[PDB]
Amino acid sequence: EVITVRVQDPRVQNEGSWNSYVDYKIFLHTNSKAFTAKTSCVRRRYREFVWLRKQLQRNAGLVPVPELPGKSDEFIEKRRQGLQHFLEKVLQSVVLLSDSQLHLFLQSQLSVPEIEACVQGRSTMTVSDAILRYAMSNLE
Amino acid sequence: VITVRVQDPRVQNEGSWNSYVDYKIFLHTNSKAFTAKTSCVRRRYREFVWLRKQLQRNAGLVPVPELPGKSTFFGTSDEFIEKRRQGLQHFLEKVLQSVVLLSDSQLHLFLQSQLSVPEIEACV
Repeated sequence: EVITVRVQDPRVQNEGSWNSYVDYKIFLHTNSKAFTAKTSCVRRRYREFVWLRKQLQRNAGLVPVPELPGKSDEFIEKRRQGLQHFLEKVLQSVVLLSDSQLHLFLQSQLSVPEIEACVQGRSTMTVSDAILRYAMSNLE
Repeated sequence: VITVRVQDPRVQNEGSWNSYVDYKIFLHTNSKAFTAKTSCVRRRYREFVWLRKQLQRNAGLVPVPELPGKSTFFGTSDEFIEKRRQGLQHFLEKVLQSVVLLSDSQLHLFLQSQLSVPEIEACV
């Protein structure tokens, strides 16, 4: 199985107005049975990556999570490479690769809050066949 | 081409009385203009029950696929969840092939909005 991730095409959304910001296109080309989309295209702010790293650190327990680049056109390009490097490294850690929140971040044009939603409460397997039976009987 | 999978059953509100199970609906489409459109929403079974009744109203005389009830089932818990999960996916797969049902706005909100049922009844 082969996974390719490039971070291309930096663009300034909302030119000149105060909520001006830069997002980056994340092109994920896979043929891996781990992922769903075999080519995928999503735009992500830097602040979204900052969230993603904090989220990877929770689920990864004690597995090291690659660093992000801290702190125009030259800086944008330095960060662009840094973001690509970060994802390249993340996709090589098999534990991190299995994070559902990462899978939604990379493939899914969901917001961060929408990803935090699509992931809630324990699965119906990682729970006592008693809590699951209590769940199954609910009402109006 | 439109693809729908119903995956990742989960228990929201573990142990407390308003404990319940919802299912992730992954709707993956492509126009050849773009690359891949996705979409991810969690839905209770009772939400599907509503959706079917709503599809039947607007569909006039077009047959609406069946949902999985509780029938002759001897299995484990985890087994029932998985039987229902397939049943729900089957139901949506069938619904998405009926061109009339596919054009229901309430279905489009159910599959692609993170709106409540009452919020969908409002938006319409």
